Amino acid sequence: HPETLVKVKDAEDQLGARVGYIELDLNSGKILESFRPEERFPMMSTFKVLLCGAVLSRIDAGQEQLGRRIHYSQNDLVEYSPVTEKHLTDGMTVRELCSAAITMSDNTAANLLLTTIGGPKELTAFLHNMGDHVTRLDRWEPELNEAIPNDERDTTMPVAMATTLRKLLTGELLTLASRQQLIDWMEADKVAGPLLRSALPAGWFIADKSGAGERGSRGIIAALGPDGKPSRIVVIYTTGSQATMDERNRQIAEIGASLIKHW
Repeated sequence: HPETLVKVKDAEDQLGARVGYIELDLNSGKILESFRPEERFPMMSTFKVLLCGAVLSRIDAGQEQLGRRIHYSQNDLVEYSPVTEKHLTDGMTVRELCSAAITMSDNTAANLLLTTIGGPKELTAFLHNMGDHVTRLDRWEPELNEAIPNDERDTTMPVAMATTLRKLLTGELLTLASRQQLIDWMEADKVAGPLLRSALPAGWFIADKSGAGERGSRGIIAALGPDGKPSRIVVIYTTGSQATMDERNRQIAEIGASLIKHW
């Protein structure tokens, strides 16, 4: 609805930064609303959904196991590892690592899983293979959040990320069982409460993943809808603001409120 674009523009005004936005119909794949849909933005922790999609694809092909246990040490821990730092002694399974990465945005979990699939270039290759020739992962955590102006490393485009997510959650790429496991992790978010979830009415569905990084970078990807089922994909990215985290959170939530009002 164009009134939502009014709010996105206002958000750019308020944050003094570019905001990229897309609304995509889950069923048909039709673009409903867009703003800077083909500009590149840092993905930040939203890549973690793609990462676990690649892992689940390996599990579907028999080349990985959800129950496989991964061992690591204190040498592997990077900033913001609230779950992995607790399990140094006995390690964690792949399943537990994807849960930690998506529901808590644990950075070391993401690194460990990236190791298991062959690094950022294999994730990039997985994406290319499913028709996303835009999204690219180049670095590991936490360097991939650097958000250098004009840097293409570790970026996506709102339209690219939206169509890739639709493919993951609805296409033939993953088994139905894996698809649902992915949705389940994203539904169980524990860190994205002040963003879209704060505008979401009672009984609606949401499966999401947020991110933050340097240079005022902030973002969220989500599948959401009334009556307990997802019917649209929304992606919002911003970078370059000097604004506080609370101010950034508020602008994204207000975009969410407008999208919901004019649904």
